[PDB]
Amino acid sequence: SAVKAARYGKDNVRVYKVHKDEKTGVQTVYEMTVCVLLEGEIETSYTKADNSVIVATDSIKNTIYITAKQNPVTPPELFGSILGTHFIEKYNHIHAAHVNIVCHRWTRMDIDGKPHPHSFIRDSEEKRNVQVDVVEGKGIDIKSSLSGLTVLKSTNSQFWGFLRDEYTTLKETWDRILSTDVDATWQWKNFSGLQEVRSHVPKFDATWATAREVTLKTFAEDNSASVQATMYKMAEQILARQQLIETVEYSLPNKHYFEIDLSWHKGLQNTGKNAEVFAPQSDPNGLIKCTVGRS
Amino acid sequence: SAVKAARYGKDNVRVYKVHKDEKTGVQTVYEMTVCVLLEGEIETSYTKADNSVIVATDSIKNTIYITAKQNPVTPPELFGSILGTHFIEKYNHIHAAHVNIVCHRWTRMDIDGKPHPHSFIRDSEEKRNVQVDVVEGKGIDIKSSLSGLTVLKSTNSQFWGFLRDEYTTLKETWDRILSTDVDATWQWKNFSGLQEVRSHVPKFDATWATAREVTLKTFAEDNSASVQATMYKMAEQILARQQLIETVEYSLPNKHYFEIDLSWHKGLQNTGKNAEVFAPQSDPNGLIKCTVGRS
Amino acid sequence: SAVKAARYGKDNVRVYKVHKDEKTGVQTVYEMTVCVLLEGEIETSYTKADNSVIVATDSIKNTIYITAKQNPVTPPELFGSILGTHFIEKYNHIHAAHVNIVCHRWTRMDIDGKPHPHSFIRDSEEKRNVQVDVVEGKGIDIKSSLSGLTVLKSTNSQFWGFLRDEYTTLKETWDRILSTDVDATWQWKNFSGLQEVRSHVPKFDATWATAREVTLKTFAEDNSASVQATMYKMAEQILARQQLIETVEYSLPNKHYFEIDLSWHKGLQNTGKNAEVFAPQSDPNGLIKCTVGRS
Amino acid sequence: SAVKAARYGKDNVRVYKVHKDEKTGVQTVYEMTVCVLLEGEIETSYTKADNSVIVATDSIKNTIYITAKQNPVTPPELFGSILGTHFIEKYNHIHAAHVNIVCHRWTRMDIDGKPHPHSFIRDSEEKRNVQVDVVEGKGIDIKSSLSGLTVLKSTNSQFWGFLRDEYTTLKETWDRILSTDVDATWQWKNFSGLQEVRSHVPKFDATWATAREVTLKTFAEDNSASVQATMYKMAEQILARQQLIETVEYSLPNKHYFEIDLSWHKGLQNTGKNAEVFAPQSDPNGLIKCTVGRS
Ligand SMILES: O=c1[nH]c(=O)c2nn[nH]c2[nH]1
Ligand SMILES: O=c1[nH]c(=O)c2nn[nH]c2[nH]1
Ligand SMILES: O=c1[nH]c(=O)c2nn[nH]c2[nH]1
Ligand SMILES: O=c1[nH]c(=O)c2nn[nH]c2[nH]1
Ligand code: NA
Ligand code: NA
Ligand code: NA
Ligand code: NA
Ligand SMILES: [Xe]
Ligand SMILES: [Xe]
Ligand SMILES: [Xe]
Ligand SMILES: [Xe]
Repeated sequence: SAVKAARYGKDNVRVYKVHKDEKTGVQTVYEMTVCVLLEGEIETSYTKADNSVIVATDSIKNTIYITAKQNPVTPPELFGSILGTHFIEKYNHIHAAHVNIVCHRWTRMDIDGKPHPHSFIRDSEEKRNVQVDVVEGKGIDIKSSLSGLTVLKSTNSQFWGFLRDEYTTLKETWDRILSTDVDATWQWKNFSGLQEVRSHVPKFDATWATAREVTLKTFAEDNSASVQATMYKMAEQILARQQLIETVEYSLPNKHYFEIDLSWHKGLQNTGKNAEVFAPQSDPNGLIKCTVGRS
Repeated sequence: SAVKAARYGKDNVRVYKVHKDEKTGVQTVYEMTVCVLLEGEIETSYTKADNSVIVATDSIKNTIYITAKQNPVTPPELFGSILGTHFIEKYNHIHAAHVNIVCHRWTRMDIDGKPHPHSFIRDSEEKRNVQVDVVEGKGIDIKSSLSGLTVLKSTNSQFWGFLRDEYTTLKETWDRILSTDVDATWQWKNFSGLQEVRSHVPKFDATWATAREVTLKTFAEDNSASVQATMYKMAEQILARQQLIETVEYSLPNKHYFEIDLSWHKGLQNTGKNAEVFAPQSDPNGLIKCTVGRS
Repeated sequence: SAVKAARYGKDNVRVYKVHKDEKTGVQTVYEMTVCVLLEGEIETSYTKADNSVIVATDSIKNTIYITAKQNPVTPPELFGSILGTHFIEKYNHIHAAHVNIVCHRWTRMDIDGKPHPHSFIRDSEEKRNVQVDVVEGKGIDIKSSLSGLTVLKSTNSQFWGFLRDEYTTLKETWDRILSTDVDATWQWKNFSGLQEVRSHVPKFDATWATAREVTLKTFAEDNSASVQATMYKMAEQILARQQLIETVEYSLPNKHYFEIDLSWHKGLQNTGKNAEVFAPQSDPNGLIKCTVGRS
Repeated sequence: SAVKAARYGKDNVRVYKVHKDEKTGVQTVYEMTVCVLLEGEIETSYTKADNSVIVATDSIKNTIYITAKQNPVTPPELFGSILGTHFIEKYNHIHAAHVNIVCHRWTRMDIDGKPHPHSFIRDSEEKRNVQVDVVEGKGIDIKSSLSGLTVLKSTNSQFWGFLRDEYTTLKETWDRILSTDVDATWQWKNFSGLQEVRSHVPKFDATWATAREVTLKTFAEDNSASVQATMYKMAEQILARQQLIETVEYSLPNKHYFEIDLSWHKGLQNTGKNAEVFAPQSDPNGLIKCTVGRS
């Protein structure tokens, strides 16, 4: 037997950082969960019990804290690139670093109409994420994403004209509820290294904001012919607005809300145009994916 | 042996309702999870296999949907009271109904600065809840709550002057992070029945809003001497602003963020006044409770 | 306003302990999660910011580890009693301690048919729990429980003869699937103090084993007329076999498995006597409770 | 823009099936959660709102139930292959089916030392899984796995001789606790189609059993030099015992249990050879992966 692939590291490293403005007194907090896995010339730790090639996972944990102390942690694309570059430069035998970062929301509180200098609220479970792969001699590949953005519209969604055969019971509809949890990922052009990532820093937050804005507006305004058709429209617009993105991927559950026929009870009318009370379904759910690129 | 207490019913009944304004075209959605347990002269279903006394739990589920179709579902204190009253009036042998309702957030989206007529976002996992106990001959007892409101402040929290003995290692502090998930419950004066609950309908939403507002402002503005001291201040203000509340209860975790000493690494300074990077602790946590009433 | 009730402490304290037999070389592990909340003359910490009355929650955490180092941790009823007694005896102003313990399964592995001296498997998510309330001058109240015991039987469950009215759609049945997660609690006679708890130590493990055995046998063998009827039979037998128990409480979900009519597809027969494929329902579920005592 | 990849289908489809032996009266249950995603000539549903190419996800759900009614559901490798083959054969424009199946444990109860004909217990959260990719013209690729197998050993694990630099604080150790949740995957040789999968049916259950047995024995018996070294030994043995497997992959968290220094309290000795009470750490954790193949 032989080792065909191997990677190892530390997962679920929770990190908080505060910035304190000396002048204004305003404080800003960042909280993330970080995972770092390394690859390189480490096969002998598996095959011969040779621990001399292992950077201990505890040391990786230490490095994440030290790196956060010495560098900005925002935007996460930059922090991930700094952290990954560290490992491949510091250790001769380590040739790839894979860094995943989940950013948690701490939104500044408004009290009596003005922003508070040091108080924050978790205003949603929505996350902003990055996956950064730093590979020696091949640059830095970055995928940025948002996830856990849960939306619903109560009308202006249709679903008709689908294939019907002996396996089909679903009725065509011209008015249904549409609800999903949005997972959207944009993949950047390969960067040659840390200098190039630094040159594009302002684009990272701006592109996240654009992706979020396009997602929400398109969902609200599209008279949706299907999940497939609406998600394509979102991805098209994101690629149009940021030339440094190569592909956009959406993965969307279709979270079903079923009509409840109540006619059995005193002829009560609760279906079609009369539908007011619905039963949300926990499972099963549709799952619709697409990756859109440039032609 | 004898049956000392018994209750039974349906849990985890998910309900959605939409209201459609005919004039304006604006739609508003409500989504809840409902649990209803009944008590009464039902002992023989346990002791003698006598099912004739059982309102089937499936029928309770049907009743929740029918009741939601025929009545407003907001404020939840009113809906819960209507639903509980139904069971005790409809069935001679059922003498108590216990209704719990969890309300999920569907907040109207703003698109290009204006509110969308039919699109919504789950803008937080914070819940608004009610527990309603309808007991034949003893009226209606209502506890209203908010939960899952997660906050953090980065300074203006202290903790010093506590008992020190041979079990104490904790250092006194004049500046720490304070973070919690707020669970706050206000218990109303007993109501004689459904007419009295209806007479107070406008107070329910207003009191929820006040409780939320007082919680957030007090947390942001109090230079906190302890969790105990700050939570007392919140409860005091709520009782002062709504005379129909008899007690307020808070249950608050103290979610710890620990300093990380980095001095072992090149004399790096990251503690006390120099602390920038912290390690959030998933467990254990402090848990602090108090019920405040009128003197 | 006035403090009507208050308690505070540490939650989610994870503890592991190992015992190493010097002779045989056999090791045995225990893992628990512990919560301790105290009550007493502590109102001034809430009302006047007087921290001098507070045993810091960090110190409570320290005490749990020290107590586990110096005492046996099994049976959990004994460990909880020792831990609660400590707080009320050590601190003059603390008059009640409330200790909850969840025990996690680490079952010894059999390798090649024999028991391994030091290797363990989490063979189920089933828990054994205790709640111990130690109140100065009023002794020690102990409730022991098992929870998270998930079972299913595929036949020998019936449900017919229930109340039918204009809210009823459910069909009577003489053969259905029955599945539940068992939560069973037995409450001991009040003990005068730690000496009395020590005198009954052998009864604690034996009663847990009996409760488990009666639950499983009754479920497997009863041709069930309803959840209500079967659970009563379980509780009756437990009270009969241990005179030091005053009450038994069961709380049982009815986790539904629905028939799927497939007749629309080529006349396929999948209902009644022909039912083979079912759809498990995640929600809603029945919830059935009963507390049985001595007559 | 252009569609670069697309797949869609139904997730979280819960299925139960019962087999009833007419002679013996013995019943056997199977419960699974199934996900099916399709690929093919479906781009126009995204780009032109052309629903004529869409097999509705509701119809996929129907097909899973029908297929389970007409075919055996065990071993899951066979059921997944039948289900995937159906879609590519039935629909001309669908060219790939991806089927994931999670099998839940329903273990037959022993009552009074003998096996019960119709009663079952969920004896662990451990799962048996399959991923089956059926691609038109390229056969059937099957990855089988077990997951959620949680183990701990209290001694006979070491970790010393690792790289030490200015980022290292971890002390070398010759005796520590080792605990993990095992995720192991074995990938089969490509099969030409359903006839070939049928020819190997007996190997599927036997190989799962072997993989489980090797995992448990190796973990219990290896005086572990590192997670890396022990996991390699497991994978080596599995490949040796089943020639139809091409690769084995393990993904293993290192779930840390930390010593607690209690010397601050009355010189209490709880570290090194005196360590009895430990603090399990919820996070962070090591994460160690390896894919082993044939040389
Ligand atoms: O938008 C949808 N796309 C689909 O593929 C589908 N299948 N059922 N409902 C559906 N809705
Ligand atoms: O506010 C606090 N109250 C307490 O009781 C406590 N114990 N440790 N830290 C603490 N903080
Ligand atoms: O055992 C049962 N008890 C009940 O009260 C009930 N209601 N629906 N199905 C039921 N089954
Ligand atoms: O087995 C281990 N492998 C590792 O890479 C490691 N790092 N810290 N502890 C460890 N244990
Ligand atoms: Na390198
Ligand atoms: Na009544
Ligand atoms: Na005392
Ligand atoms: Na095809
Ligand atoms: Xe969508
Ligand atoms: Xe607080
Ligand atoms: Xe039961
Ligand atoms: Xe391992």
